[PDB]
Amino acid sequence: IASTMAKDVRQFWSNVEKVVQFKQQSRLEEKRKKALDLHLDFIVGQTEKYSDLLSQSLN
Amino acid sequence: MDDDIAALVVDNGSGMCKAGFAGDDAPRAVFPSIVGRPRHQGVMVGMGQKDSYVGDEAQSKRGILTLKYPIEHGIVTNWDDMEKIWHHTFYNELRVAPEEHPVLLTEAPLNPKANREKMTQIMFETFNTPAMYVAIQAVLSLYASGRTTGIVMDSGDGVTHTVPIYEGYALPHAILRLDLAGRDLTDYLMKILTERGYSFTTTAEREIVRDIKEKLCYVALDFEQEMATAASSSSLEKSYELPDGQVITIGNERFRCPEALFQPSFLGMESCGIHETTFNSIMKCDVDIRKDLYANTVLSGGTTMYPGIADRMQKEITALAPSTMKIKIIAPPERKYSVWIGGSILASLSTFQQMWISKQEYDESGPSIVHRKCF
Repeated sequence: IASTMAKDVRQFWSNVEKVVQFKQQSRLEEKRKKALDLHLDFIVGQTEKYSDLLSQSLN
Repeated sequence: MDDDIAALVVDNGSGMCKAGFAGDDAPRAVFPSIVGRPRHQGVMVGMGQKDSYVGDEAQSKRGILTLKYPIEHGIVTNWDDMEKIWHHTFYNELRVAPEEHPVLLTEAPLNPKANREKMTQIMFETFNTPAMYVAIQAVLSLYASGRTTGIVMDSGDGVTHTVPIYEGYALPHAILRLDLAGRDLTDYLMKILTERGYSFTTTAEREIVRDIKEKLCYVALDFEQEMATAASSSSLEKSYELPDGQVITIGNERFRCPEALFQPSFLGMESCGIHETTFNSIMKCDVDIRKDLYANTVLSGGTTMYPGIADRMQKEITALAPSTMKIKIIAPPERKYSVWIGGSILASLSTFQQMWISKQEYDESGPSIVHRKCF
């Protein structure tokens, strides 16, 4: 009896931990989004800054 | 049973009864665990005379009603008045028919079998519930704190228990009981405030002192240092406005009152403090699970809502227990309702629906069915 009452409450809190895992996943995806945008903007600006200089070399 | 029927959950506290439906995050109703009867006849002509009154309705009429508790020290003592508390729960507070909803009940640990049988009989013969169940208040507190292993210090109004639990198994060989909680603390506060010159003796004054206890008292981390500070500085004193407009200043009594939990000698009781009660309860368990109990020591019930009590308990159990044990108190903000919230969680689980006593099983077996279902 106590084991059933333990396993169903454990299933309940496992669902709770799954929800907390989803919240943490949401924050980690936000982190991924901002990090990706930052260094994508950086490398595009860098390779496009390296191409304008190369164009400066081309006469 | 239709899967859309939400079960009723009722917490049988000695001070306050609590009630709601399975799946709610908190009880929908809370009311004093009292039934009242007129002090004299002929007082209430024109106000709807009754043979008895319950809950807030009786509480406000304390001046004309003799008030009695059917729940005392965690144990039921009057079954007609218990039926009236349950009547008030179903029809007046929750406003639903109990024969249409399963009912889950809470109880003190080590509750005598006769009481369980009487609860079962009342539920299935008086209120004709389709199903019902009973569970230990401390165990439901552990469930509400998200745990299956740990020791719960469950302190309501008239009693305290320390209940060690291993993977949902409550452990009677290690449970300990302490007949001391907010009721006794309120009496002690009346005593020390009367010694302070604010004499409080009447049944109404006792509730004013309970309000002082709820608002201004706290558990100090160091009793001696706190006493020294109070005696050397008045920064610990607080003003309280009595219902008549008189303002009274409450001093060291703020923490001398709850200190009786840790040092029952102030009450004349030759008993363990709550810290010792928990520590000795853990030390009556098997050595292998003591570490988990130390790491999951939970405080629950209305008497545990003080400031600082968690820190004091942590300090005491760190000083008492071996240095190897990773001690940790857990004291949730809603811990006054965790007793009931555990029942909500328990009764709303789909796999729990096999655990009920059914009306059929009661008819087949009689009240003793409770010894085969409810723990």
